[PDB]
Amino acid sequence: ATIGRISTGSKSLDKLLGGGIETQAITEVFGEFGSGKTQLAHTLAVMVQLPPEEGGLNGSVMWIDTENTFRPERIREIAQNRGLDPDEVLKHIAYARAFNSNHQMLLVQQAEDMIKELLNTDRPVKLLIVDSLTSHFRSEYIGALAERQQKLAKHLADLHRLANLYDIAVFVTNQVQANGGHILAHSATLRVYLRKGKGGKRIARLIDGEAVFSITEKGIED
Repeated sequence: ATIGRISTGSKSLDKLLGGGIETQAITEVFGEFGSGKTQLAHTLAVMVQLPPEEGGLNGSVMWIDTENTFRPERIREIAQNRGLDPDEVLKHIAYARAFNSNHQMLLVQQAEDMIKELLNTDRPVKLLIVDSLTSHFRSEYIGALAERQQKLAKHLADLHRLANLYDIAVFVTNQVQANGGHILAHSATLRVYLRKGKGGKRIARLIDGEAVFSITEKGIED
């Protein structure tokens, strides 16, 4: 399959990303608590449902939530302010809460079943969100880094396989700050560092220019 792009809703961030986040790729966004990672996830879950002329892929979404941070009312607000019907947008997001890291891993295997079911339809899965990817692994393996890395490596391998095999954009969030957190090393296809700037701005940088955007009723925008 060709590489699809999902617009982030911000022209600045899209330019930094060459058009948007890619299918057949894992995009890892990392940064401190409150940097806007979950807002970017919510925005992408709407944007992917637009037609390609507006930066979407007419896609369905699967969301794996580990911190109870998914907000249907926020999806509704973004959808309404992106010219979509909020009920339809929400119906096309399959939502699952991961109880722990082992359940999180099983949920990725379960996601493959729905991906297969929708593959030949007009609304195939095009976006798989894991928010937060690392939180359960970090809390379950305090003092056992070597074992955390083994499990994380398998989980990321599962996600890579789905992205490539089914032409999906995988979008993962990772909290990293002074008092805790670790970037996923070189495992992601693309690493994006997100941070707060002066005046409510959010700033994004690729981690081997900067994009600037705001969090608004449209999700994010320049």
